[PDB]
Amino acid sequence: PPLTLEGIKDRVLYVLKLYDKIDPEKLSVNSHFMKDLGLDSLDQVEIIMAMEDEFGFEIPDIDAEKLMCPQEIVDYIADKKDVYE
Amino acid sequence: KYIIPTIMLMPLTWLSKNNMIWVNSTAHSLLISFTSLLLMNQFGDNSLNFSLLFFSDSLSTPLLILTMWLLPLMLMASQHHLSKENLTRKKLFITMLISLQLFLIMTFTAMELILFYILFEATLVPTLIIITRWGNQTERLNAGLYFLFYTLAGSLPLLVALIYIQNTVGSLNFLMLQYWVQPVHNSWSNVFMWLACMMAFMVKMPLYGLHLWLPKAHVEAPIAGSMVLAAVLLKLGGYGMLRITLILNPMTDFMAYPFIMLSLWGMIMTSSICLRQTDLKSLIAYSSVSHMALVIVAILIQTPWSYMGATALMIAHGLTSSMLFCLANSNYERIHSRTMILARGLQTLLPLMATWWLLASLTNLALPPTINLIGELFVVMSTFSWSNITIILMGVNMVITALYSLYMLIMTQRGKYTYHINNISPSFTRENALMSLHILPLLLLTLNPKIILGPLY
Amino acid sequence: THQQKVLRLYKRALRHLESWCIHRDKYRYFACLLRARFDEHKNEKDMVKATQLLREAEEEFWHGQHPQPYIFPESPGGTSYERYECYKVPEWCLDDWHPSEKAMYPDYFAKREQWKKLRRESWEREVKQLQEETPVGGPRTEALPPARKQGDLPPLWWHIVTRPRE
Amino acid sequence: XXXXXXXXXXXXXXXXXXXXXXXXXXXXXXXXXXXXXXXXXXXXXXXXXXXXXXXXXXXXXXXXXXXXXXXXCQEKDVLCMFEAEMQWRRDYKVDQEIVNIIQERLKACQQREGESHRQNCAKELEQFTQVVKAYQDRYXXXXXXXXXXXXXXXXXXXXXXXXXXXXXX
Amino acid sequence: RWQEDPEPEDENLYEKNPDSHGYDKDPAVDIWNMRVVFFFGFSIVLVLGSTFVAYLPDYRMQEWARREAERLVKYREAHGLPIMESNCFDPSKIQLP
Amino acid sequence: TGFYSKDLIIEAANTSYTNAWALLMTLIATSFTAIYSTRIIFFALLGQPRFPTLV
Amino acid sequence: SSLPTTLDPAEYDISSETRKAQAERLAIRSRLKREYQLQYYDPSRRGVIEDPALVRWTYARSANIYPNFRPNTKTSLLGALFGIGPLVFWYYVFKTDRDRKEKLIQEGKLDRTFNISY
Repeated sequence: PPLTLEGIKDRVLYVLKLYDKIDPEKLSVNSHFMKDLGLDSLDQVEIIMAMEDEFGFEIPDIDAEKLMCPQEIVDYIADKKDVYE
Repeated sequence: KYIIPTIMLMPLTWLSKNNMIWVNSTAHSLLISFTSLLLMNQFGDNSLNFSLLFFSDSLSTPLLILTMWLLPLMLMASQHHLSKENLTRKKLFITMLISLQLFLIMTFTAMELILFYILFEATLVPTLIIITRWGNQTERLNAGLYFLFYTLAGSLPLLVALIYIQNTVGSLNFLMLQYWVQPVHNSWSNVFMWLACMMAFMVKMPLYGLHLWLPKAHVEAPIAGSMVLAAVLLKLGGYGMLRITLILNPMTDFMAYPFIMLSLWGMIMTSSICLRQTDLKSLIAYSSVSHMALVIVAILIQTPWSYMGATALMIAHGLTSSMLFCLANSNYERIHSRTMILARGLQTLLPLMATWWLLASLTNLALPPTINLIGELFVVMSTFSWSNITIILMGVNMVITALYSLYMLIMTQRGKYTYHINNISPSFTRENALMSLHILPLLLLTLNPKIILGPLY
Repeated sequence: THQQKVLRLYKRALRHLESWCIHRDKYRYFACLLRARFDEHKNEKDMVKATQLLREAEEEFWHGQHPQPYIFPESPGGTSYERYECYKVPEWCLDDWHPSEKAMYPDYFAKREQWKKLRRESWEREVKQLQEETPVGGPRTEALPPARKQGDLPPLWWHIVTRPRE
Repeated sequence: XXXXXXXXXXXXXXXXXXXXXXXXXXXXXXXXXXXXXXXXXXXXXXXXXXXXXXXXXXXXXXXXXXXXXXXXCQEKDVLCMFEAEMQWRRDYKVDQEIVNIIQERLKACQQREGESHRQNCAKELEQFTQVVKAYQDRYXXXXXXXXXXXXXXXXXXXXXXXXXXXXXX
Repeated sequence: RWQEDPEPEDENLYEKNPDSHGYDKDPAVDIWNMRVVFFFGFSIVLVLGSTFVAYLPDYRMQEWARREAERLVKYREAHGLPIMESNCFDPSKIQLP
Repeated sequence: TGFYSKDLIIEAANTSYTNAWALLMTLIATSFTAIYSTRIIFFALLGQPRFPTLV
Repeated sequence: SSLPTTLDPAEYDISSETRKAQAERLAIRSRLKREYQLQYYDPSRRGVIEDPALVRWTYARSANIYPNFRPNTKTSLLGALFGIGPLVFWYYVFKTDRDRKEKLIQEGKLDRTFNISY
């Protein structure tokens, strides 16, 4: 199945909103999970595991440290899967 | 009829202009190879006689046809190599290959032990010059020195052996004359008489001991992977073992019993080393020890079945191993280092060559009957009549023959080639021609190899 | 890198939990049980006890270590299509297209000539930019991003900025 | 023909007693495929036979008999032994193919009986044991590669062992 | 330092310049060599040559002995008593002692 | 069609002069057939869907 | 072969003097990487590069035959026991099989009735 740039912004946002750890008004698209959203150190690995399982689970531990912002996490997932031409 | 067309190939290269050369040397050798298949294939009840003994006849020699088949095939492979060198040296080189083939025609046709031996050693000098010059790697001189150190120290004992036999019993000369044969009574004086006749063909037919002669000649290759086919002809050049064991000493073969045992570990331990080695040419060089060890096991048993398998294996190895060296040539001309780990990846760059890789590697194994299965299966069935325990030793070899072919395939099937910027062009028209002209005669011998495995068949 | 050691052990614990359990509701129950274990001890600062707990974390993880782990999708190594469905023809093969055959689809050939011209002209600037960023003798582990990026072109892109896909 | 043993007579006749259904489907196809391409190939074979007309005679196999055996020619001589070596080799090539005919007779024994196989025949298995045993003890089978001089030594070795056994018993 | 030796050569054309070639230097001669005379030896010696490898050279009495054995089987069974094999080469020769 | 293949093997094997332990080992395997078949049904097919996808 | 548990999170120093040594590992790694990176991303290259680590790898196996093994110790004699040893081993296997076979031919016949081969 084909994946688009609008599809990556829709699937990741729906998975983040369903987590119930953060409010829908608190995190929109650019609000970082490290400080702005209000997530713990254990929650950062939990959110990364949930977002990977929804789309395509291929997230290494080395890239998990770089993945902090949801806008950057959507871009890193699109880069590895080679989505949106 | 085979005297003075190869000698007429000699002035052809010198007289022809600088623009041509390669066009004349190949075309005026392919029609000569056509005439060998036209005339030599005829046989009566027993061995014939074409002429008076300058060059004699054929008894069990379709191996002569193979040399005539490689008469243009060596010129096919050395095309990218020797393209930047001097034009006078090109004329000098082709004549040296012709001279090798000239003496090779002589050795197979001449049914002597005296005329055969001096022209068997007349193939040593041209190969020495071909190895020690145009060698791409350093320390090629060790490949040159040991080439004449191992061979001549074993073969000069033939002069003290062969002349000794003809001084006692008639003359060896005509061979079909030599049926005055008295049975050897197994004495201590006859011990070294048997050994001197064998040790000359224990070097060119590689055992477990005295086998270092072969891989050094292949690793320090004469030319990339082009003149290695002449060294394949030197492997099958030890066909005098078929004639010496049959005629000179049929009774005393108690001394053959340790030599089969020495070559039995020249099957397993020579195949074990051929698993980890880095050089792609050496992975053919050590595999060529084991396939030619099969003949040494066979001949010394002296059963009629072994001769059928051996004569098939001499032709089988001459077209399969040489084909593998052409694949090693195609990889070396692009990367310029024969490291197996570095040169990794087919189909991504070489799609058509990958199918030719299969038709050359799997022939080391016993495929649907080409000539290799027909060669091997008769030998294994001959060893059982010798002793029942042999197939336990022979069965391990059947496992590592798969570890020959598939390991050559897998290390080239792994699609990566990240560091490689070269090998952009797939293959030349002459490059794929080498892959066809080696494999299609093997494919034609699948149908009826009656005129291949023929010592009274 | 003690913070990385806690995160890597926790990431492995979650993806190994799914192999032991069967249903999704049971997976959530055991994950919250794991959250009760790790969050309670991370709150206070420990110098010796934190490393002692991490070495004790090897146990339980080793008692339940191999039930064949659920590496279901296209994961690096392991099982089930690690580097598969890959023809992966490099850019080196894309230059050696034969005449009277490379004429087919001219838009791909015309664009690639502009990409090659962009790389050949900017390589001298990339060598100066890449060669400029040096601490002393050799680099201190890491890539070299563009500092004075006026026009464009980072120092070192072709394989990184030209992947085959998947 | 003649040299081949063959079956005595082939039986089988159509019964068709139980049920009607659609008769025999194999026999209905046998009449169908007889005119479909079996008749066309028979017509093409007849057309090729008619187009032959004039044919070469070909005098078949050459005779060449006796020419004195190697046992008769006493003392080693190259002129005398050469024709004797050819005579022994020609017989050895024939004796190889004699076994092959009786080998194919045993192949016919297996098929033409099928169910019985071992219990019946009785003649083909007995004829095989009469020839192979004679081939094993006289025509090499233990004397390695073929040689005319070695065969005379092998025949003398069997004769000396038989004479020593007959005189004692 | 050698002051004469450092002069490396690395030139592999293959496709760059001749477009379609088997070997370097002169494209007109190359088509006549790599594609014509190589393939005439590929056609005559392999296809017209195959009618000489196994196809009708008679070959050491392989088909001759079949017609020879068949007439000898019927001869020594109808007229003779032993089945084609009994004693080899020596009928009542000179004894050993 | 399992009755025409598998069940004729088990019934014939019971009446033999051969080893009893070899027969008893095969009899556990005939009952073992039902467990792995349900590991395709109950685990992969039956129950709540466990396919991890947004769509 | 590994003896206890699979070594990955076991036996390590807790951020002591090893941290300075671990930082040195990346320094040499990047030093060989940067010279590789400079000789890769240029379009005017065309050709497989050397890499001296793999050249010395081939030299370690193919060469170093007589510069090495100049102290021929007792371990080399133990290697020679695995050398000549198996060749002399089959001498008491094949001969014992042959003397079993050859005695069965002469006294108490064991030869096959339908043996036309060999």
